[PDB]
Amino acid sequence: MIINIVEILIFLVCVLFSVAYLTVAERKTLAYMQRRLGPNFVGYYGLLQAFADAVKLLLKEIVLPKESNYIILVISPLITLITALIGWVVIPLGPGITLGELNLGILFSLAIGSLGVFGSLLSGWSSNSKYSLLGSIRSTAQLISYELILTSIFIIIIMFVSSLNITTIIETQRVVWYCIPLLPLLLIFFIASVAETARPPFDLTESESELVAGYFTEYSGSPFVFFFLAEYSNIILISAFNGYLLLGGYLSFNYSYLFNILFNDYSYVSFLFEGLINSSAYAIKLVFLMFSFIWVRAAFPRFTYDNLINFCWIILLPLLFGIFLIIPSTLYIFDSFPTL
Amino acid sequence: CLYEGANWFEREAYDMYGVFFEGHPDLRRIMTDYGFEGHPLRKDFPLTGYTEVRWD
Amino acid sequence: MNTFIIFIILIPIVGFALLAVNILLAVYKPYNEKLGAFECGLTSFNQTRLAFNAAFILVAILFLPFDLEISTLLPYVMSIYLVSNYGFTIVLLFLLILIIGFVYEINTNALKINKHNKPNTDSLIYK
Amino acid sequence: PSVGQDLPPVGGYEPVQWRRNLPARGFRPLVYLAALCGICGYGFYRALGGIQERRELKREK
Amino acid sequence: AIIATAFAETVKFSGSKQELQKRTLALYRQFLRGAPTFADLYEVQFSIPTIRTKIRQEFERHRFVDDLSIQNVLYAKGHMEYQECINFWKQQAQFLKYFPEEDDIQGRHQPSNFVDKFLKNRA
Amino acid sequence: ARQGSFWPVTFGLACCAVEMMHVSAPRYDQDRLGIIFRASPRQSDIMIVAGTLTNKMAPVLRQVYDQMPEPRWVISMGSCANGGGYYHFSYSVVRGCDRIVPVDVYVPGCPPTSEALMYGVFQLQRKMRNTKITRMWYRK
Amino acid sequence: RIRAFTINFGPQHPAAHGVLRLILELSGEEIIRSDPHVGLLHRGTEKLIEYKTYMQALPYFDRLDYVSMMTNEQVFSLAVEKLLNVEVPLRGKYIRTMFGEITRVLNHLMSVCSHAMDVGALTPFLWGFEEREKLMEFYERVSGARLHAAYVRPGGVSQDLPAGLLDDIYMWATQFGDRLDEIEELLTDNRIWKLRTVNIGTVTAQDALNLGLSGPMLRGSGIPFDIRKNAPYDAYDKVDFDVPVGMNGDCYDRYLIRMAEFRQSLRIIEQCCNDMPAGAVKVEDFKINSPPRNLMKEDMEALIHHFLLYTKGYSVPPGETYTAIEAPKGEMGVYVVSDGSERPYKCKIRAPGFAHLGAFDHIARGHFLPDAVAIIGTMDLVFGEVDR
Amino acid sequence: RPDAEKRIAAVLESFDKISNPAAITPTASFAKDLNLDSLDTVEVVVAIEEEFGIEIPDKEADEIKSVNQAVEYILAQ
Amino acid sequence: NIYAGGSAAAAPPAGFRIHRPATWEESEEGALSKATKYFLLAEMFRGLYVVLEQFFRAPYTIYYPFEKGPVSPRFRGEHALRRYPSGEERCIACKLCEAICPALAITIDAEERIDGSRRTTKYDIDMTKCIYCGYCQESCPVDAIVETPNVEYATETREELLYNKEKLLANGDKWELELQYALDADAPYR
Ligand SMILES: CCCCCCCCCCCCCCCCCC(=O)OC[C@H](COP(=O)(O)OCCN)OC(=O)CCCCCCCCCCCCCCCCC
Ligand SMILES: CCCCCCCCCCCC(=O)OC[C@H](COP(=O)(O)OCC[N+](C)(C)C)OC(=O)CCCCCCCCCCC
Ligand SMILES: CCCCCCCCCCCC(=O)OC[C@H](COP(=O)(O)OCC[N+](C)(C)C)OC(=O)CCCCCCCCCCC
Ligand code: SF4
Ligand code: SF4
Ligand code: SF4
Repeated sequence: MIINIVEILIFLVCVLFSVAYLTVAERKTLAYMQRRLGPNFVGYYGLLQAFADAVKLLLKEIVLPKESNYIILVISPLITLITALIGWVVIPLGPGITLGELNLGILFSLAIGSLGVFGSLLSGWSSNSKYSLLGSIRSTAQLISYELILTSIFIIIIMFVSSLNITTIIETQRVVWYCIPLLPLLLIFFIASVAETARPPFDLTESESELVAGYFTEYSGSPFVFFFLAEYSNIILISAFNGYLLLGGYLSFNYSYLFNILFNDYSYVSFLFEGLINSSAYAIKLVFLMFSFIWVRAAFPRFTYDNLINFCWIILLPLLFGIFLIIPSTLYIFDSFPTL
Repeated sequence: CLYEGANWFEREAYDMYGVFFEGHPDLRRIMTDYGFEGHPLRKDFPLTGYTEVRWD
Repeated sequence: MNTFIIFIILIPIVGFALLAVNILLAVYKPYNEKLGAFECGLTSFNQTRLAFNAAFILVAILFLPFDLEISTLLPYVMSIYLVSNYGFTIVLLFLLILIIGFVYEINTNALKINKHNKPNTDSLIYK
Repeated sequence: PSVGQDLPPVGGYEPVQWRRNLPARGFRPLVYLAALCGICGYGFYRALGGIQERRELKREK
Repeated sequence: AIIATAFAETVKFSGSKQELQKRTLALYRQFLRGAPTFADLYEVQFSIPTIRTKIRQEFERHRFVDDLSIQNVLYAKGHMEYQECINFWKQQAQFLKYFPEEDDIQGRHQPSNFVDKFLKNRA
Repeated sequence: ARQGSFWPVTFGLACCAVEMMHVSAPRYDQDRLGIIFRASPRQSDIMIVAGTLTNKMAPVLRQVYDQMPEPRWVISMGSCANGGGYYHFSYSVVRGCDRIVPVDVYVPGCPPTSEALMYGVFQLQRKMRNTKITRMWYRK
Repeated sequence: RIRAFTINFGPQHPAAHGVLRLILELSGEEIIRSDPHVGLLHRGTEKLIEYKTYMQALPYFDRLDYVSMMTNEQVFSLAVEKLLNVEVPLRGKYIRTMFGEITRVLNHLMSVCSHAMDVGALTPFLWGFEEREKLMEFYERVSGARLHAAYVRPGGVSQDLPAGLLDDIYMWATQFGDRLDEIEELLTDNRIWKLRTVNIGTVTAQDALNLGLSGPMLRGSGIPFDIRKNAPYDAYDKVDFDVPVGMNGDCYDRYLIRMAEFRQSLRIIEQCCNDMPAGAVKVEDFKINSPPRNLMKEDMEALIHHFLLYTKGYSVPPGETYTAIEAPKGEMGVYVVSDGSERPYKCKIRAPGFAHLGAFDHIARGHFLPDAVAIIGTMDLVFGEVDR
Repeated sequence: RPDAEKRIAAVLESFDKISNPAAITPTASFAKDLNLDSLDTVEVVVAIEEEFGIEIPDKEADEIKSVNQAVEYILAQ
Repeated sequence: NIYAGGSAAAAPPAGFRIHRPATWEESEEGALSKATKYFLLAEMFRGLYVVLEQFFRAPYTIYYPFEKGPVSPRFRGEHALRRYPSGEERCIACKLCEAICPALAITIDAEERIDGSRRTTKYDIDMTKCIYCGYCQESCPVDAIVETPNVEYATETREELLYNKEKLLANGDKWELELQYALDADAPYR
């Protein structure tokens, strides 16, 4: 009882910090892409900037305008917050290191990413304006339209494992990663990942819509800190999904020979050293991936909604139907179906 | 009617000068205040004008 | 007591606590010109109902029959070894029956919105 | 008279670059596609070999 | 600017007085129908008949004008003021230019005779 | 916390707005101070009146200022924004936003140098050092 | 009955360039009727020029169109030169050719990068504003202040160059030639930047004339016309360059001709750094601009002239002129009526962006709502122009 | 209908410049019988159509001179 | 020849006719070569690699209260009334700075003092309607008022931003060592 509450404390406090410093690291690298320094006036080298934002942001007042339902206005940050945060269970930081190991962890990871659409759409009706409602329409339609191909990429990957467990996928992956046979799948899963959060390659709401600040324009204080946390938790969460089913989850190399040199016996320093290597490999996958998100933010203009829907439904999805047909046929031609 | 681009100009020459252009769709004021009484670029209108603005 | 359910109980208490520290610690102090929705520093009348395009509603009506297939392909992907050579052909036929309805959709250009910005096609015939 | 002004050099300056400097870089696209198909097909080799090995392991268990 | 604004009218000058009388008649009807829209639109404190009597009084100002040409410029200015008021381009601070004396009593000591004007030398 | 994060609404409208976009430039950075333009007054701490104020915009400037949450300041950038400026004797101008919004720091300069605008920001942050929000409630 | 929902792009909007209220009536996403409002920046600068002398009226021009100062200075100075019947010296012509082109480089730099932000590219904004800082240093050397410089005067030029600037504008040009190839890489052959700007804002060549459109928007649409080649002034005849003129009237050919006027402007700067002569920088006589402070402290005549050109001013012969030059925004001119007194009887700027924003609803019918914003960035609305 | 003409007269009663509210006969001319002005006619016709919720065009508004013509008009709905 | 009327030697240039746009079949690229660039996003990756190159270079930012940017001596900031060597006020009340000021910021009253010398009783600048044109510095024959390159004097009230004679004499006191450096390099060019 003491041991499960200290593990969930330490995983909480490791993830809730790492979503705060993501935004600091984002302003840093976006600054150096644009040939300027990031923040360096808040900590010794600019660190705990996000804590300055957060402590001030909790001190701003909450205004609830006259056209709004005040409950819905404050409950959509809570449900978007928890939905962007409940999905952090099922990721493994090593073999069978989750916060709940269940036999079907992809179906959970895929049902929570389905629950995240509501806090966009529902937030459109709170402070009902006809210039706000239609922007929420465009956002929600984009959000579901790219969730389709997200779910489809998943099911194409589970064609190779035939197990909804996640550490089973990563143990299956030890022979070869799934990015290196399925290279176009990495590119289209990356762009569907950029779409599913509404990053500013694929954004229209925050910048172009009739609101100057997206669907969440009229806010202040706690309803803004919860959305802000939820977007970057969504960043590192879809980064985690890419990290386990397409790149290696915790796998870097074999490291049996290095152990047979170093160690003599199973001991707690050996499990500690192995845990550091496994979570280091997972972390460097996930950090290269958040750098790719920030890197594609820097270089590009944005999309018309027509360009966006024509992109998803007319270009990527027929190609995906060809992928549905070609990959079980390749597992068919050679005598290799995956066993439970 | 001849020129598609003239009308804004005509309408600018309305608001500063009060000159009329008969046969003009959308003749009204431009680049002054909405409730502005007067025609500014005109020798009887004083420089600083007639009114001023504060927050009561 | 696994450590799975501490989490699903424990995220909300963190969120309720941050919402509570905002409600307790910030001032409230509103009035009428502070209230009111934002559009670019200008109030206006909102129209009671506005029109929309058929493709806007058609994206999310059409979304669900593709979503229901993607969850229908999910029973197969777990049993893919057992139905060797046979459930393969059945899933082929299922996907092909879907793909021809999809090519109906892409041939009709149902999700495309046209532009009424026509460049005056008709030339100048005189007299 | 005009003393103490800034004047150009007596030989003039060297010519600057005002043409577009956009040289075509990269391999031919058929090289990238051939490399793509090679990287993919070697990946399919290792993946389907691992699937068959895992099937024999399931037989043993 | 091919197409014009919604409640626009191409400005046109009438050589007869009775056509101008018909047009000012139609224009009073257009102001008078739109007064509930103005009271809703500018969020004013008072009642709709005060807007309607303001509209009547502003036509009572210019009744005995003789010159048809001056009646014509006066009509065109009035239709422009209508087009600004009905489209909601004017704001509530310029809509309430029209009501300077209703909103607040300016204070004590209103000078009426010569003596009260003299003690403050017209202020 | 009120200093190290410092969010203005980008009200700047004329000559002095480009000079603000030199505070966004890579020579005089504002990200390195913590400054970012949340371009909605519902989230900005402060406002910058950077440019003129005509009589057609004075209710609009107030309606933008009315909205911002209650710990709010405003700095007045330029000489057209404090006391009319170059256009002081004009029929359609407000003689400074002092008439409309209650302003805390005046930054003078007709194009007030990006050096000087940043110095006005440092002066406002010094005013935030001695705000004493919690010592005040003890009734010092 | 197509009932249209009405919106504004009001003032507090990032893509509205600050001051632009834009009533748009849309049906779904297509715009069926547009209506720009303007006057939120209007200050009556033109009523104020009539109460100031010409030398005091000189800053009213770089206050408006505040992105490109020296060109606004130049149009009023050339109109007054035409009225005054005086000839500026040779060095004063080559020096206002050169500072009329780093003003052009700075204008296209601000314009292209602000457009690329309004669409969504973030990095050219900062790279271009860096190059703008490298040029504002040159303005700070030449005049006093950076953003507003009263350097180009009706007699000619304010004062001489500083001692070592000519070796410096070369050192900048050598690297700027590469600093602008780099901004060209992630926009010109971006498929996103292409698709977002292909048939947007299409202007037919016969409609570009009825609307009064000029500069990059008239040369977007096929017609080969620019004032510095057609009716040349200020020693642009002596300097060799070419002109880019698009073929389709879209926003992409309005983009591609801006990208090449950088090239042609850098060519101007090099050819004027090499061929700069010596001599006087202001006009010959002290009845229209002031003597040097060496001379007026020694000379009784020149002290009289100095004390009179500032209390009273010089007097202009009675007449009327419209002088038009090519700002980087397009054709900008000024119509000034001279009383014969020392105050102008009447001034009037023709803002180039006034006719462009006035031609908005002719073009922006039937386009979507995102494509009503990339069309703002091509007509280059700085709003010191449009209202004043 | 009978009640509707009473409603027309009850609207027409609530004005001024009528020193005889008992002078509202079914053939009352606005200008002649009631002493109404050039503006008062289209004041009262708009006040009549406000009572019902109908809207009237210009050629059916300029012609109304008597309460007889308003009660003849009433059945547009 | 002779030209028609409606006709100059501005004929169309040799080659003003376009060439017809190429069809798909008259193109040098193969379908496979073109569509490899299509599905493998070629020029997008090129523009990506540009800003990746920019990640690895030197930024431009200077740290403002510790490092100041460029200064030429011609630069203008707040105002200062200088003094002669051996301390005399230099302002002979000639009203030339008042007569030229394009925004009417200067106001001066002048009286003959006890010595019989012409001096200003009141000198004043409104810094809220000053526009920094430097005409007031160009106009003065004694060179009594100048522009110091100080821009760091931002205030919190308007009353503080109205500079009488005493604030400007204290500025021309304070900055005199610096205005020496400015007018040693400017005064030939004036
Ligand atoms: C012989 C075998 C068969 C060979 C073919 C192989 C098939 C499998 C390959 C699949 C890979 C697909 C990758 C996605 C392709 C997207 C296609 C595309 O570029 O979009 C085209 C679209 C324009 O559409 P269209 O109308 O046709 O244009 C005609 C112009 N007249 O233009 C657009 O929509 C805009 C482009 C949007 C692209 C999204 C960019 C966002 C993020 C880029 C991710 C970069 C990743 C970097 C990550 C780190 C890298 C280290
Ligand atoms: C840290 C590991 C990063 C690996 C790079 C990412 C995956 C590979 C992507 C393929 C792009 C490529 O490398 O193509 C190679 C080409 C250069 O060939 P060429 O000069 O055009 O001659 C071709 C002439 N033909 C056609 C006749 C044969 O492009 C480049 O080098 C441009 C710089 C990209 C550098 C990327 C880092 C890799 C070092 C390469 C140094 C030559
Ligand atoms: C349209 C698809 C056409 C494919 C044509 C390729 C023929 C190449 C011949 C090599 C076969 C071989 O020799 O490799 C055999 C391998 C390894 O098996 P093993 O364990 O070593 O055999 C031991 C036999 N036991 C188990 C009984 C002891 O198995 C494979 O499955 C790999 C096949 C190559 C991958 C081809 C994928 C093509 C890309 C498809 C993109 C969707
Ligand atoms: S303060 Fe100066 S630069 Fe700024 S808008 Fe006004 S006149 Fe222009
Ligand atoms: S400062 Fe100069 S111009 Fe002004 S009154 Fe004194 S001497 Fe005259
Ligand atoms: S700098 Fe210009 S505005 Fe200021 S006092 Fe001198 S002349 Fe007047």
